[PDB]
Amino acid sequence: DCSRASLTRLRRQAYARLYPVLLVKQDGSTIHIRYREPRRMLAMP
Amino acid sequence: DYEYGVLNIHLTAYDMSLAESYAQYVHRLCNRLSIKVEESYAMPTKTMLTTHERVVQISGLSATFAEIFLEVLQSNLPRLSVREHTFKARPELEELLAKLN
Amino acid sequence: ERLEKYRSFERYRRRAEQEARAPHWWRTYREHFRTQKLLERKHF
Amino acid sequence: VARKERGWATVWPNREFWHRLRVVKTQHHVEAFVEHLNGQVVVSASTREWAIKKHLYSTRNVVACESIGRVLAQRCLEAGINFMVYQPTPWEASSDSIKRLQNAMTESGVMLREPRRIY
Amino acid sequence: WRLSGALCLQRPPLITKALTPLQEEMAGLLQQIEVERSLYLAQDLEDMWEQAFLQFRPGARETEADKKNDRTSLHRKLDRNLVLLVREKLGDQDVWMLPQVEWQPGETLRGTAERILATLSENNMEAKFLGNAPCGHYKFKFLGVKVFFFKALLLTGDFVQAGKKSRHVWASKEELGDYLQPKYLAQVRRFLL
Amino acid sequence: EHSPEESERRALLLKRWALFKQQEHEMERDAIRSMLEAQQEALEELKLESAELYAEAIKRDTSLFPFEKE
RNA sequence: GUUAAUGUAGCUUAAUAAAAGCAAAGCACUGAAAAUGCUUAGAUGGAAUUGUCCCAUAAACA
Repeated sequence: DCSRASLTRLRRQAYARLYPVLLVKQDGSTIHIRYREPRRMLAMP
Repeated sequence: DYEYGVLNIHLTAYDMSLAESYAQYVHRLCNRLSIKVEESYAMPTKTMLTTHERVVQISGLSATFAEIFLEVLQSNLPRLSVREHTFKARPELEELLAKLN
Repeated sequence: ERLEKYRSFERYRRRAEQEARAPHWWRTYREHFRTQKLLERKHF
Repeated sequence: VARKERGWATVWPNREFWHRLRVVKTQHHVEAFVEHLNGQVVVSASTREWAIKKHLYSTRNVVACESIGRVLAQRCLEAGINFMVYQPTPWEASSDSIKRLQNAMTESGVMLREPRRIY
Repeated sequence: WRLSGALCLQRPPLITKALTPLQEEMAGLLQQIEVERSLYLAQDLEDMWEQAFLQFRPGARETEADKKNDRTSLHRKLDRNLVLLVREKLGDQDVWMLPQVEWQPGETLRGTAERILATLSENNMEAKFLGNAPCGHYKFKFLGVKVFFFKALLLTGDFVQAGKKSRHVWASKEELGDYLQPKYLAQVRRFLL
Repeated sequence: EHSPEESERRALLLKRWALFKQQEHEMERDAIRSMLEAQQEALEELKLESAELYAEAIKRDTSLFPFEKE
């Protein structure tokens, strides 16, 4: 089950707010990540 | 009849938490499966953005156990890697002295 | 090696307490010194 | 003037007690037993008993530990045993449920420290 | 005694299935606490980035709806794994079977499994064999034939000649079971997931 | 500071997640048992047919690893 | 129908004087794991008596 480990909470000792963005891959696949800045999407070249 | 060597697993992911969260998760599965884990090391950030990589040590494996284990690892993944591997304390040496004396 | 090792003191304490009650050949300190009702319970 | 075991210096728990109140937390049930030096349980309170569990929502709970403490105290008070020695382990002492159960004994009048033997 | 070897081809799902509502609420909970433990026109740039995601074609989570009846096509399923299943026609009995090719004692089981792909798959896509132990042996007699059911996972999916005249169907678990009518074949699903 | 109702709502969804996860653990544990039993059953099947083949098969492949799969 | 299986909850030859113990899960925690605290889940589909029938189920024969 891929979602078994995907869903987790940040247990790090303090951190800056991370905003959700998608790293769009060249094959059309997408992956959710938490990024420091309030961006929306990222593109892999 | 030959037995597998100790194979380290390098888990590199975009998010430090996700890499570690998978690294701890596999250890839990490893412990349930009776897989010995010597250490869970973390590598430095790949400064250029950065990436986070964690080593999960695995020791002991069998032909049938290998087949099922890696299949489970593939499904469990939400970048996998499998590779063969490459200060003692006072009580440890004291026993060591007697053997060689 | 194969046998598990106690990770908590309590489980060993239960094992230790159980052994004390159990008889041993060597001298030890101790030697010297209906159905329908059950269904009703499930409903409750 | 009754005797107490004054030895077992190297072994814990200490045997210096006329009565010892041992509370055992199982996977699903928590039970409290008062036993004499011989080890016979004079008075026993267990959540597994039908009457308590019918009136008790969840066999294992902090309040369940509180409830059994009060129930055991009443059994102890009616029995006539008012003083016992309880020696929880450091983590067991830290447990809130044991603290809550101990609080029930204090408010119920049960004392967890027995007096020293008089010569 | 006739010698026959079967290869149980396996393909991993490309994309994960959607999260259940109980998973979604937990995702909200971890996000909500994530903000709690966090330490502190951009919208126009954000709008430019979000639309850039839309213009680029994304990989569909499930291609079954689009493919529907494209069983011969390699990527029958994206949510779940695929098992290659190829009709084997014989005079004594003609039944839908798993990819099968003869096996010789001199050739090791893995080598036999490789020949099955080299003799039937005949396509760029590559599979890897983990354990030399077989995953199943099932014998059907009429003449007695024993079939060795090896297993294979797909490294790559560069299928060649998607529309082979040969009746090759990729079925995850359910469509596979229906085809495997004989109980010997039906039991082949014991190790299949 | 979160209100008691807010904690109640978060606690409520926590119960649902815990209940499902335990169900998954039983299902996942049973799945491994079925996977292992089938694989172990497959081991015994060819042993009856021909044990000699296994002597070579049971030996591990040194060249199998390092092997990385996503 | 013949052979053969399978029938307290992952495990137990726990139990017929009272349906138990253990394993297992999650959360808090922070190196990891474990521990600790807070919590979660379940069965006799079953009659024998010790410390085989039985019907059901599902297989080779059929």
